[PDB]
Amino acid sequence: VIGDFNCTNFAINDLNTTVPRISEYVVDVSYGLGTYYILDRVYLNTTILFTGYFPKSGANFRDLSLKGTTYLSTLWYQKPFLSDFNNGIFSRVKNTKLYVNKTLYSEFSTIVIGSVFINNSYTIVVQPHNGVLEITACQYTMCEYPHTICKSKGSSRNESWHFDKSEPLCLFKKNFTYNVSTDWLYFHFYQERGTFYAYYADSGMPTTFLFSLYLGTLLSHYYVLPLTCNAISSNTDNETLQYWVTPLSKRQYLLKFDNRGVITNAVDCSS
Amino acid sequence: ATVHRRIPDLPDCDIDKWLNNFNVPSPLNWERKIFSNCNFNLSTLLRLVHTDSFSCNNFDESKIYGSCFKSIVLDKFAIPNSRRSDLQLGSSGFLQSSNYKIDTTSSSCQLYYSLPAINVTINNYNPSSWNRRYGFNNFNLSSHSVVYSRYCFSVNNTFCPCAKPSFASSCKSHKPPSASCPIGTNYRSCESTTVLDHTDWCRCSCLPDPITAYDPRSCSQKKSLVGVGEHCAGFGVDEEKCGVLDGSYNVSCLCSTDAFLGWSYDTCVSNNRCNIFSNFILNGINSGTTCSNDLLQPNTEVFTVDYDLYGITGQGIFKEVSAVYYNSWQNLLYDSNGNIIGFKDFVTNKTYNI
Amino acid sequence: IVGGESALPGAWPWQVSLHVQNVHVCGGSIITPEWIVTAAHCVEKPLNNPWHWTAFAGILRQSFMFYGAGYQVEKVISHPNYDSKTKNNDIALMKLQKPLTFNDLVKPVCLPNPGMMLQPEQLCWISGWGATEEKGKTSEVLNAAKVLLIETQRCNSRYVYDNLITPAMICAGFLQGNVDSCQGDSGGPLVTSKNNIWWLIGDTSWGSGCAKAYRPGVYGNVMVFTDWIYRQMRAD
Ligand SMILES: *[C@@H]1O[C@H](CO)[C@@H](O[C@@H]2O[C@H](CO)[C@@H](O[C@@H]3O[C@H](CO)[C@@H](O)[C@H](O[C@H]4O[C@H](CO)[C@@H](O)[C@H](O)[C@@H]4O)[C@@H]3O)[C@H](O)[C@H]2NC(C)=O)[C@H](O)[C@H]1NC(C)=O
Ligand SMILES: *[C@@H]1O[C@H](CO)[C@@H](O[C@@H]2O[C@H](CO)[C@@H](O[C@@H]3O[C@H](CO)[C@@H](O)[C@H](O[C@H]4O[C@H](CO)[C@@H](O)[C@H](O)[C@@H]4O)[C@@H]3O)[C@H](O)[C@H]2NC(C)=O)[C@H](O)[C@H]1NC(C)=O
Ligand SMILES: *[C@@H]1O[C@H](CO)[C@@H](O[C@@H]2O[C@H](CO)[C@@H](O[C@@H]3O[C@H](CO)[C@@H](O)[C@H](O)[C@@H]3O)[C@H](O)[C@H]2NC(C)=O)[C@H](O)[C@H]1NC(C)=O
Ligand SMILES: *[C@@H]1O[C@H](CO)[C@@H](O[C@@H]2O[C@H](CO)[C@@H](O[C@@H]3O[C@H](CO)[C@@H](O)[C@H](O)[C@@H]3O)[C@H](O)[C@H]2NC(C)=O)[C@H](O)[C@H]1NC(C)=O
Ligand SMILES: *[C@@H]1O[C@H](CO)[C@@H](O[C@@H]2O[C@H](CO)[C@@H](O)[C@H](O)[C@H]2NC(C)=O)[C@H](O)[C@H]1NC(C)=O
Ligand SMILES: *[C@@H]1O[C@H](CO)[C@@H](O[C@@H]2O[C@H](CO)[C@@H](O)[C@H](O)[C@H]2NC(C)=O)[C@H](O)[C@H]1NC(C)=O
Ligand SMILES: *[C@@H]1O[C@H](CO)[C@@H](O[C@@H]2O[C@H](CO)[C@@H](O)[C@H](O)[C@H]2NC(C)=O)[C@H](O)[C@H]1NC(C)=O
Ligand SMILES: *[C@@H]1O[C@H](CO)[C@@H](O[C@@H]2O[C@H](CO)[C@@H](O)[C@H](O)[C@H]2NC(C)=O)[C@H](O)[C@H]1NC(C)=O
Ligand SMILES: CO[C@]1(C(=O)O)C[C@H](O)[C@@H](NC(C)=O)[C@H]([C@H](O)[C@H](O)COC(C)=O)O1
Ligand SMILES: *[C@@H]1O[C@H](CO)[C@@H](O)[C@H](O)[C@H]1NC(C)=O
Ligand SMILES: *[C@@H]1O[C@H](CO)[C@@H](O)[C@H](O)[C@H]1NC(C)=O
Ligand SMILES: *[C@@H]1O[C@H](CO)[C@@H](O)[C@H](O)[C@H]1NC(C)=O
Ligand SMILES: *[C@@H]1O[C@H](CO)[C@@H](O)[C@H](O)[C@H]1NC(C)=O
Repeated sequence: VIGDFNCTNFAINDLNTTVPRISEYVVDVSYGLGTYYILDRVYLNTTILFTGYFPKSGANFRDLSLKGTTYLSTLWYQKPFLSDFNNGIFSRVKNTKLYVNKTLYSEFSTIVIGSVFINNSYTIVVQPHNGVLEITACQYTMCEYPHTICKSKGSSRNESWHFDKSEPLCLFKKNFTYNVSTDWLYFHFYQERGTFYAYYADSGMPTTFLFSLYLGTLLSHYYVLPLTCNAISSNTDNETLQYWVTPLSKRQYLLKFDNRGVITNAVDCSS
Repeated sequence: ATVHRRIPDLPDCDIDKWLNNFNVPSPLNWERKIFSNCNFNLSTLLRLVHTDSFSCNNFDESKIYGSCFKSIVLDKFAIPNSRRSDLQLGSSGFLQSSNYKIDTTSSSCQLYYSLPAINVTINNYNPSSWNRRYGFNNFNLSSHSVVYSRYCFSVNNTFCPCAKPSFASSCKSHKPPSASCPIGTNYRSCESTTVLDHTDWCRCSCLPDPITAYDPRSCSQKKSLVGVGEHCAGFGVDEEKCGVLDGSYNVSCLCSTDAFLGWSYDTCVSNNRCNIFSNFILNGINSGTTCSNDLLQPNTEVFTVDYDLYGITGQGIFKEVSAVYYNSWQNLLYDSNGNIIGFKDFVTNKTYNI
Repeated sequence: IVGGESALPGAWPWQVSLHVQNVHVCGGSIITPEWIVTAAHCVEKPLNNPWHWTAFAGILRQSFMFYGAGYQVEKVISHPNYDSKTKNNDIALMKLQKPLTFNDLVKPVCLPNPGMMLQPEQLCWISGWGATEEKGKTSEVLNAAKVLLIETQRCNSRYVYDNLITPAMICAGFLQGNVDSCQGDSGGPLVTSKNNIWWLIGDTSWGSGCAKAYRPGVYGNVMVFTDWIYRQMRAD
């Protein structure tokens, strides 16, 4: 249970049929993967020693992707699917492509970050809408059993993750666009001294700054909302949802910039 | 001399776009939109929208300049040229009694503005569930004409402007029209009386009309007044013009267009322009995210000291040069050892060196 | 009378109750000690007889009414222009053998002089021994109430009475109802207060229902018939 509002009760069973898998992919920061640009800074042809929140070299990933059909299990909304947001996470997302009459659609899982997930605190939500990415970070009345549906080839359930007749008090709101034909997507989320930072990237390059928000409260829990669809199953399309996450920590890196500001090499300095 | 640049975190309210919409609703169809979590400039709004008057009730106009609110509710409708005096704060006029009453218990501001009538089209609609059920349709009067209600009547989910065909058949004098009523209602109260010679005198209720009824206690539809935030319940219905004569329970009960009473229309064209009313409802003083930017320093031109560039403060000089290394998310240029040397202005796309 | 208060003794000293077959049937009005005014349709045949009529005056209650009352009724005079199917000229005159001695609570009403400038909506009083339910049973004491005068053209509309009001009739009561006369109130005096003097202007003739909306009371206009009353008084 993540929220407290009884917003829907359609089909809630209780079965243990999901365990997070350990990925065989290893973090390699030699070419830039796992590193981010500073919020608003440009460097030309220099080498910088930067101490920040970076993932550890030689770390395994864990998948937190949940897909179902008209059924939701109570164990999906508990540990270990509700992990602790101690310092930050680095996530690699797989862009699932669907074709409806030879028209490409892009969709992946949405993530929610908060503390108690009640309408007295701020909770950050990141949800894509077929090419555009929306960030809310508002005071949402989160459902106790939230989920997300696919627009193309809709599911049996309705999209129900919050219940608010009017728009509540939000501190930030903006839309971002991403490439629809990509196959992998990267993110960086971390907090420091009450400020929240977000990063993203469309390809295998260092991530791009998104925004900064001063809250003053410590964010401790993050959760990936399950996706309900009728096409992403292994019976009709042979497609899968993948959302890997690795913990973050304060380390020191050596960054290399070219004559145009592109990161060329990076050293973990502790490997 | 000072330069202050900052990236906004909330989008613009865009109130002028909704206020300058060419579909002006009538006082009967006053629309409501809630604006929240956005930034707006009040003086720019009053300049873009040609304002004739602007006053606030239980609140000072000077305090609006630079305050934050939780949400602002806007209600707008066109003003008839004849009943412009009914919009006063407190009046027993047809407007505030049948279409929209102004709330005097909260902090509200009133705005009068105009719009060129070359593009104005009035959308007339009847927000009455029971009137639309029994055969109401479009007004079809004229263009640049608004419709305002004069009397408001309300009924329950049992009213049917129709008599029973069995009772109406046994009436040799004053036979009321009768037809088939939908499944589940109460037919019109009609009883046969006996007079000196005629023993077939049939009398019904709601006579001659609900506007000038002799006994209001015997008629189903009762006159009511509109509340704070409610629309007109419905117009009056003349039961003597609803249905047909001698129907064998095989015909619906649809009233003619002339059977609806209690409404009038008037034009709104004055000096080749239309007059529109707008009421602002303020929710929450000194608390919220809907703030005003009229007390903030405007983004003046960059005189190529004392700068605040995206959270960085200092003093220096500026020089306009070209730079291609700036990306979409990059605004500041730093040297090899933590010192700012250049920046880009997000309003003119010009690069400068410090 | 429906919705009326009981009248104290010595309030309307002109209520003459006509008793036929040892029971009161219709009321009346006394203008002179030798003539009583009431309705003509109730004095129709076979009841049109000089005898078999007892008049009780001053009886404030039906309990005191018993054997022993005013003198025997003389020959009853009705308006020759009266009709049965169509209500018109419903006025009858009954004379008494012995003169009506003016007691303490006894005072005849004054006839309206031609020309009075009556207000369109003027206050008037009705009094009689009627009912207060569905045709009722009887009345044991006096019951009176105040009513308003209804305009002729408004009362003669298609929703009240379709061309059934002769120029010799007037409408009284409330259009909303709950206050009207009922059965048994034949000859009920309709009095009004003008210049501190009470005048007789109406006579209960016919109606529809009792204290119901859209059905006001119909009263005969005595102003038009004042000439016939004086003619009969001069002839007798
Ligand atoms: C901020 O979040 C809190 C979360 O607790 C929220 O409080 C909740 O509000 C809902 C809606 O008003 C409450 O639900 C109602 O609770 C009452 C008992 O107090 C029930 O009787 C109600 O039942 C009706 O509705 C049912 C359908 O849902 C019907 O089946 C039933 O027959 C009744 O008609 C209803 O369940 C809920 O109890 C509170 N929770 C608490 C702990 O108080 C609050 O409203 C949110 N604030 C804002 C501004 O949204
Ligand atoms: C970031 O992107 C998201 C998704 O692309 C976007 O959300 C969308 O916002 C639009 C605009 O508010 C929504 O469109 C509305 O949808 C509702 C139904 O939910 C309609 O009733 C609305 O009708 C209005 O507009 C009509 C004219 O087109 C009018 O005639 C009518 O009277 C209404 O005024 C309107 O079409 C859309 O539904 C959402 N989509 C989702 C998935 O939420 C969001 O706004 C973007 N953020 C920013 C800051 O731009
Ligand atoms: C959005 O993402 C897609 C997928 O990565 C991008 O398409 C890719 O574009 C690159 C650059 O042109 C292609 O690389 C080239 O491929 C050709 C063969 O087609 C090869 O001969 C070249 O040497 C080079 O490697 C890549 O193949 C292509 N991928 C796919 C699946 O088509 C697309 O460009 C991105 N959108 C934008 C606006 O950049
Ligand atoms: C929000 O909108 C207001 C109104 O447009 C902006 O303030 C306006 O700023 C201009 C430029 O300084 C002022 O013009 C001045 O007018 C005076 C006469 O009043 C004149 O003597 C000066 O020479 C100059 O032309 C204007 O008065 C002022 N308006 C008000 C109401 O003070 C404001 O800058 C806008 N804010 C943002 C963040 O855009
Ligand atoms: C998803 O939303 C739709 C739309 O509200 C729901 O369909 C409604 O279902 C109720 C219950 O039977 C009906 O009374 C409405 O008439 C339906 N509306 C429409 C437009 O068809 C649907 O039930 C929802 N699904 C779930 C699982 O809650
Ligand atoms: C998804 O992949 C499976 C595994 O390859 C496919 O199942 C095969 O289907 C073919 C044709 O029906 C059979 O000849 C094979 O024996 C199947 N293999 C197994 C292991 O069952 C399946 O068809 C694929 N899905 C789609 C939609 O093509
Ligand atoms: C609504 O306003 C627009 C712009 O003021 C009018 O469009 C102009 O119409 C005239 C004559 O038709 C043209 O000469 C102009 O070139 C048009 N300007 C633009 C920007 O389109 C429009 O005609 C108005 N609506 C009506 C019904 O007249
Ligand atoms: C400053 O440069 C930016 C970057 O190109 C411009 O933003 C683009 O504007 C065009 C035209 O409106 C849009 O089609 C693009 O989608 C915008 N790109 C982005 C990333 O927002 C901006 O318009 C320029 N400003 C001025 C005043 O020229
Ligand atoms: C093939 O089954 C899917 C599917 O239909 O696409 C795939 C998959 O077996 C499973 N998804 C997860 C995250 O456990 C999901 C559910 O685990 C099962 O369907 C059972 O659902 C529940 C809640 O017990 O079912
Ligand atoms: C949630 O609400 C539904 C409908 O009101 C009700 O049937 C169900 O019992 C509720 N569940 C809980 C846990 O309150
Ligand atoms: C679910 O089953 C797996 C496989 O045996 C097991 O490792 C895991 O502990 C189970 N989870 C729970 C909550 O029992
Ligand atoms: C609207 O009214 C005019 C004039 O009465 C008439 O000619 C026209 O047919 C009407 N149109 C509709 C759709 O009722
Ligand atoms: C209703 O029935 C009567 C009698 O059968 C018939 O004369 C009349 O035409 C019918 N009306 C309709 C609309 O069917």
